[PDB]
Amino acid sequence: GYSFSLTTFSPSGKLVQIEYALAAVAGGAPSVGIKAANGVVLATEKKQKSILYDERSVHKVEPITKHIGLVYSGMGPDYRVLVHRARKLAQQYYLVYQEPIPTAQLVQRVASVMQEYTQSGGVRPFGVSLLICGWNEGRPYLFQSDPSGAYFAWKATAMGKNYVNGKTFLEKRYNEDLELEDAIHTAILTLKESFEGQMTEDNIEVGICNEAGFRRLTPTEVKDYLAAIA
Amino acid sequence: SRRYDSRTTIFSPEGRLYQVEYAMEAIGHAGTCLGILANDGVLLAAERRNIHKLLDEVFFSEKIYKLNEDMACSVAGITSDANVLTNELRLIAQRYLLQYQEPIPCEQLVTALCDIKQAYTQFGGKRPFGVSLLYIGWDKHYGFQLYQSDPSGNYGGWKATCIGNNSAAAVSMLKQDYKEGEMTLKSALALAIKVLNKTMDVSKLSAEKVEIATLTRENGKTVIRVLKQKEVEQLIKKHEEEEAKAEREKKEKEQ
Amino acid sequence: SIMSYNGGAVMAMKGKNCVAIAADRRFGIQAQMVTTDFQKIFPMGDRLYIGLAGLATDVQTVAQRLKFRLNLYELKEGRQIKPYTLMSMVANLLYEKRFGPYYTEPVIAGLDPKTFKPFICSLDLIGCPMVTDDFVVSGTCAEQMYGMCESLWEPNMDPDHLFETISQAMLNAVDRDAVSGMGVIVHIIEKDKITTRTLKARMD
Amino acid sequence: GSSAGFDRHITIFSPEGRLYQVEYAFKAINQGGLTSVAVRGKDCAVIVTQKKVPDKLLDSSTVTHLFKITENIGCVMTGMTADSRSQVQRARYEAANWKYKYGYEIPVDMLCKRIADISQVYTQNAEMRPLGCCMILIGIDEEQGPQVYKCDPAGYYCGFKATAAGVKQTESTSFLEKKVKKKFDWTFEQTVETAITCLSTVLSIDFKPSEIEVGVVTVENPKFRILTEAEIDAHLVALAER
Amino acid sequence: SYDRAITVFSPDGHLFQVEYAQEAVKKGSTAVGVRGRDIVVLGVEKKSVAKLQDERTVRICALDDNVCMAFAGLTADARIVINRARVECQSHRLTVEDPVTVEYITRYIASLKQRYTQSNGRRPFGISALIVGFDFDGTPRLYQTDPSGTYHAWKANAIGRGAKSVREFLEKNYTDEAIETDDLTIKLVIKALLEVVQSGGKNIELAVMRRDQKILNPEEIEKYVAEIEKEKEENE
Amino acid sequence: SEYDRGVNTFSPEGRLFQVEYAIEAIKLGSTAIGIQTSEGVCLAVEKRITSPLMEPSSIEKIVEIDAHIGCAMSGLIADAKTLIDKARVETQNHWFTYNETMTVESVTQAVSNLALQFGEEDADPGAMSRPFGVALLFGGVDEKGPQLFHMDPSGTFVQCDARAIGSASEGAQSSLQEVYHKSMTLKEAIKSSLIILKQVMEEKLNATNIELATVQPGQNFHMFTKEELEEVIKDI
Amino acid sequence: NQYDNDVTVWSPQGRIHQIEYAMEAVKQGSATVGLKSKTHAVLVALKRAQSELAAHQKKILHVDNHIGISIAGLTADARLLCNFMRQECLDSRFVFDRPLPVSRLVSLIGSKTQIPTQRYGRRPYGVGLLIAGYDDMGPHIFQTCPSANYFDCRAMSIGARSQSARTYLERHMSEFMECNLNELVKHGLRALRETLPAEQDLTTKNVSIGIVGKDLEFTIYDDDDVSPFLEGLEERP
Amino acid sequence: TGYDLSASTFSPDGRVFQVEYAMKAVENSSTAIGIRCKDGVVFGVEKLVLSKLYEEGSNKRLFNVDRHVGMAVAGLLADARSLADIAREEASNFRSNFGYNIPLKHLADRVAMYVHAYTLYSAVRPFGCSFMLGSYSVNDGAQLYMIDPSGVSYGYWGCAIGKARQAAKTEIEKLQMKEMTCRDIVKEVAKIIYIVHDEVKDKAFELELSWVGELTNGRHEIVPKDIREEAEKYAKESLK
Repeated sequence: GYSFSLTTFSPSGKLVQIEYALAAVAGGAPSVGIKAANGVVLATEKKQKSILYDERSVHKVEPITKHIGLVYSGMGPDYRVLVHRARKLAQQYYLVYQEPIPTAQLVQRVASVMQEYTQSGGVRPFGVSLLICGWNEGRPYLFQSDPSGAYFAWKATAMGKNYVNGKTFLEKRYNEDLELEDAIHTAILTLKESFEGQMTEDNIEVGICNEAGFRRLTPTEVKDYLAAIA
Repeated sequence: SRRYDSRTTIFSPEGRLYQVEYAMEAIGHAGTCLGILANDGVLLAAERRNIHKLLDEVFFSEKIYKLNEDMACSVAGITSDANVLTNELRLIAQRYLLQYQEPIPCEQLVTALCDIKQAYTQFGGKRPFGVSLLYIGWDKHYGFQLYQSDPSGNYGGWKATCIGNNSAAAVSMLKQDYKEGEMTLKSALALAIKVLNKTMDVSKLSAEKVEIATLTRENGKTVIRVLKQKEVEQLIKKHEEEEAKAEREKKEKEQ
Repeated sequence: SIMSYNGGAVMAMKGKNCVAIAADRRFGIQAQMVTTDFQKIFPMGDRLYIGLAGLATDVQTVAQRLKFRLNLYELKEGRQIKPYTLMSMVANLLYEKRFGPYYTEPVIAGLDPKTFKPFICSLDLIGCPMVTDDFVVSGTCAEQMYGMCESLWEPNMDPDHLFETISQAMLNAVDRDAVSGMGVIVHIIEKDKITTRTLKARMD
Repeated sequence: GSSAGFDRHITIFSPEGRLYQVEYAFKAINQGGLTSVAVRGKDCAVIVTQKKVPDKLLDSSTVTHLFKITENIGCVMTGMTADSRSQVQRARYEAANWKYKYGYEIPVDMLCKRIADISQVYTQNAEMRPLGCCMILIGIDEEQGPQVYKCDPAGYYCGFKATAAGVKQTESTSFLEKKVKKKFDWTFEQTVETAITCLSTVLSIDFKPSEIEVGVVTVENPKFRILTEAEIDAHLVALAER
Repeated sequence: SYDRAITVFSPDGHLFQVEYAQEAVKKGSTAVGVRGRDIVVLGVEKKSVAKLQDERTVRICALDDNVCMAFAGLTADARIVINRARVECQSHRLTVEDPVTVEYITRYIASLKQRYTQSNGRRPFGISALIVGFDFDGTPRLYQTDPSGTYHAWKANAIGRGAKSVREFLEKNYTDEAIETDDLTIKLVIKALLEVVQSGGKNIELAVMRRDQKILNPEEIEKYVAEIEKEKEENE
Repeated sequence: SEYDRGVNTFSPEGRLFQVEYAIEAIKLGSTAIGIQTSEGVCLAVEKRITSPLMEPSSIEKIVEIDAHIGCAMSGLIADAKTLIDKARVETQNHWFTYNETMTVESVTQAVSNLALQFGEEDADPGAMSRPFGVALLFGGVDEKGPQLFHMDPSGTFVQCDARAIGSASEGAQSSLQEVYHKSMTLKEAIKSSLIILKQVMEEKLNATNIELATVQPGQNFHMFTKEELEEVIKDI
Repeated sequence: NQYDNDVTVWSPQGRIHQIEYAMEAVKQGSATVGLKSKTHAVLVALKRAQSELAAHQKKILHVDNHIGISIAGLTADARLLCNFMRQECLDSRFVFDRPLPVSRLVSLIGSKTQIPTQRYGRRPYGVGLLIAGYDDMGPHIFQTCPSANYFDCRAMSIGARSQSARTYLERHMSEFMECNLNELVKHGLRALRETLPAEQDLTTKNVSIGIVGKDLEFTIYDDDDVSPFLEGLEERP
Repeated sequence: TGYDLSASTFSPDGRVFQVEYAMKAVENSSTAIGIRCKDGVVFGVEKLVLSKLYEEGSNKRLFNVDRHVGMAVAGLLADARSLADIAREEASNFRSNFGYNIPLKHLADRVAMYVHAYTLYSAVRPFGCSFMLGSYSVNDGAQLYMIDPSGVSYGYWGCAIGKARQAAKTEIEKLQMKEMTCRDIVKEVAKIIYIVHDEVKDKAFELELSWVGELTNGRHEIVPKDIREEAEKYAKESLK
């Protein structure tokens, strides 16, 4: 292997490989996350190129534990690597402390993993950003982790293509007293703001966290919500 | 392999370590952190770069980290590198407590971290850590202490100092207004608000843009406290009242 | 037996909104007494305590390593540890040395840092947790303590009656064991105060 | 299409967030001049590949891109031949180890996921290059039916109703899209007919039994089967009499 | 691990990295050492920030009870080298049961620096050192080490910025009269430092070492500086 | 650029670049002369003293390998310390195992084995990154009599009758050609070497700026004291 | 040039320039000749050093009672290879109580030398070898090149200006098989003389000889020992 | 641009140029030929003699990899020898683990994978050799495989490697080799070798012949001298 760093400092003080990874993130499919009073909603666009694609095969919304869920923007293979790492970390925490891991702890450990790839030898950063949802201590959590290894806590946020417009939309439409159904409607509206074509239950993917846990919505439920929106 | 090697740990023809200088440039652009040492306490004051309306409050602080029962730090630069370094600082302190069964002195912790940071400038072919740190603490040998460290592995003890954006102007103001040996925590908080007022020129001073942490001794225990937004708003109101009074007395002289 | 080399007895008891933890004070090498103020109960929180019985070197080693791990946990998490989580942490520490065991048996007594619910548990040589609603004992005089505790314990005791019960149990149990005794110390843990008492005991 | 540094020589990011070496690895698949089509049906999965023997001095048995991973999983490889063989060996090892560790036969989707995970490492570590090969897997899952999966050098894997790989992939994709939109739940004969017709139409070649290879899997016989020349000729004469 | 060759030869027979480390030394603070009859004198230039520096835990460092060191160059490198030297001094006390000789510790430090000019994955130390001390037989000793591993013994020397000028001054002013008493040697050191250090004597730290045993506070340094200005005026 | 080539790269003419550059570093050092006679071996070197403040007694260009073997060094003197320690350890291990003294040729061969052991990869941690910038002259007495050997950074060692190494080697070698005969006495050899050294040195030869050592059959390794040096210098 | 600095880089012509540069080291070195009769094997070496005081550098080395080698190029690489060969022969005697066959030794050398030519940051061995040996199959002369290629020769010369020696040997090679020892050695000496500039001649100082045979351990004749052979050698044309 | 300096670099059009340069190294070598008939395999090499000082049997290009398996190489001889040792070790390990003689297809696959492992990294260089493996057994019959510097292994009826490969292939296609015997094949191999040799550029050469079949009891060996000299007579007659 190569023992030297591929990410170095520029004369202006920038780590330019991290910025190019962020450029990879900004070209990906849009993702939205909203924190309601009783839950969290993560929504993404999976617009396949052809009818030949079997929609039940690959999922962009993934469970990490019973109460933690993940979504991404950027490069998919890197996302799979990070999902495997996160699931292993949660299992190690459970084996040591006999408790399901808090969301913030998972975010911190995964962000450490992402930082390692900005300084290790012979590797590039991860070209993916992550939205993390959880329910701990009777309270919902939403976090964002970027290629550098930095994590932020959000009430609502958007990632991917047209994320600035999504941010303004969410600013205008977000409220503290939102309940989860209103949040789901708002998330689908944010995705509609930047969508080409007809939004069906098969080209978007939604997941929700509440007191019962994290679950991925079936296409039937998404069709019901889409009929409500339209 | 030789073709792709960036050669981070070598000398320039002028004796300079270029990656360290570039990391110093990175620190010059981060959020401001000032530390002020008093007779009864020590304080850290940072500016918050996470000021979006859709951001959520959780945890304890954004830039202030608690390393021990008696020590705390504030970081400027790359945040992920800061997370790495603070984890390592906590580990060093707990290893000392295991070995000697006493709390670690502050300068020993700073020296250990600075040895780690010097290692990255001399061998390994990896990039340095782009983070400067301010440390505040209390130990039984020297009392209340304030230290600074930079990516080269250099550290120094200070009575008042600033790192980050516009730190030279802040240091000039501190040199002008710091009173040696006659400083209380209250007057230190006033001075911190004044310096942060002149350093945060891009946007004027509101409580949601600053965080203040205090270290004091009470009944033989060390207390580290992050000020609530109420107290910071009180401090800013006091600053504005004092400034208005000074302006009025300035307009008083001619009549 | 390598456990009986130094002796020692620890006991934990459950009340109504309170917990009590008691220990003996002797430090000795087999039959010889060395000191009469040996610490066997350590604070792991404001309302959480751990008592260790067994080989005194392992007692001190385990206490110090446990404080290492607990301090790191509380710095990383920004919270105070729950008693069940501490039980799991201790069990993990003890089972990491499965084939080179620490010769200590712990009891944990505390109140939950939010709902203030009593918790007591015991762990054996390698870390099998035992959670009980009445009492737990550990040491060289375990059978004696078992008899006293089975005879005296009642549900829903107030702090004063809990103190009387645990004090009588410990005193009368250690009076029948040769390598345990030389004083008893009791901690009564409530929501609003910790009460530490030293008992008038036999010094023979 | 900007660049800065060694971003065209190693797997690092370009200013636009692209990995040029992965795109060049995709270009490598088209070197070889072959095309493959995989089609899924009601109870069957079929892979049809182009077979070219330039030399009469070549032993035609050894020129094959259809491989057997387990008794029930089959694959067709497209691209650089040595890289393809390397990936086939890796897949066989992984399936055998799954059977040893977990006690049941590996699902097709999990095998594709493992292969794509291995491929991702080559796009993150700079001392190795990607493999210039595409893998198509077919199998029968006793809960979901026929399965057709594809993995590429980037680390992407997906499951398909029908797919193609190679030089003429875009035209074959268009043909199959039209055929799938007019949906008929395909019988075994209809599936084989569809695959062979796609290959013929896109290549503009009337096939001789020796110019193609066909590999099938069915619910009734779940074992991966390679068709002999007689069976292929039966299918071809049926296609002509249409 | 990182196994690149950093220090290599150039076409003219030069080790460029060593020369660049010598440039780094040339950028550092000025240190002057004078060897006396009974004392050894070590003076350094201070970079002082007005009112804001805390100089309570800062010391010119001690390797043992009997050896002192002054450095010029990269301060973090100097800290590393000092800690290694201290560990070696304790090992020598353990293994030989006698205190170190000044030359022994100088040899250890020079060999460490040379090792870093010929190892894979490492750059040279950017520090030059002056080492002063007393042997068991009570002879005063002063040694200098270079980033390349070259160590010599000197009567008077200077390292750091403007060390060439200070060395010319010492060459013209180091005579046997000037070493007769402690005050004359301290005046020689202070004059040499004043050659290149400007602003005055508040930028000067002075340490004096005596047999089987001293830091000059600012007021005594000012006393000596006033005496020097007097003796200079009496030339006219 | 400096890092286009590796350290183990051949030139189009068939020579390792780093070795050629190190041999060029040899030309920058002080002049050492060695003469072999039937009565013993003479080694003379010049101390290159840069300042009057330097104590010439800390310059060791001639060392004792064993009671029968001595070495004179030219070039990058700090690099020579590793080789000398290896030589001393080899001679003592030989005495431990075989209860006899080593031959000069065996010592030279053992030291020459280290010369090309440099590289970047496929080498153990603690391996060398560059060649050695020293030339060595070994002089000793064994059962074959008085032996003088020359070693250069390439690893090549030869046996010589008279030999000069360092900056002034070519002219000194010509003079040695003129004055050497097989029937010389050790006193004549000492005088001739000092005459040549005086000829090539840029300073004036006195008893403090040179070193002389001899090895004779029966007498051990001898470093000339200042008084014996003055006795010899009087004749020149 | 971007193709001439590493041993791992192929040129567009299909060559590795570092190996050719390493062969240049053998071409620069001093010349050696080797020849075999039906009973003996002879190595003749032209010793030289930098100056007259500097004794002529050692070119013929002793490997085993039945094997000796001559050197051209980098002497330290030659000593590395010599130590490797000595250890291999010793291991053969330890395990099988018999001498190692010469062909198997040359195979082991070729295996050792090829590895560095395939790995990054390594270099070839800049040494050319001539191996003289005797075993159950008779006398053998072998040549080793830095490219890791080895040859079984009837006769061979390597070094500087060795083409003239090779020409002489080709002209006279049919005689060698039927010669006695002195005649064979004189043939080798004449071939070696063919490389010297026209003024230089063969003296007892600049010539080393190495002989192995049916009933003779490998012997190195240097100095007075070579006077018996240099006797009766006609002047050059 | 430097798209051709490492084996871990693709060119914009999808080519690894270092492997292609290794193939160029193979094309400069002298020609080796292998012909397979129902009962065996015959190998023929044109071995150029670069000087008359070289013995007969110097620089052999035909190797015994196993008692039933033979190898014919072209390109860089040192790389070929290292590969021969790799193949020998593979065969030995197979016999020690599974207890019988390795099948030729399996051996070819293993060696081809070892060769392919050198086409992926910047730390190693591709092999500059191509080779043919030939074998006979009663169960498997007669097998002839060829492996190139990229790691591709294919089975053949007739194969040629080196400088005159195309002309040799043209000559091999004129034989109905399936219904021929090994004795006829030796004479035809010698004839083809003598046809493709260029006397003007290449001076002189030896003919190296070997075979494996039921005639040899599944043992790979050098063709006996009388058969070789008879075949050489036939070849020289055919050239007029």
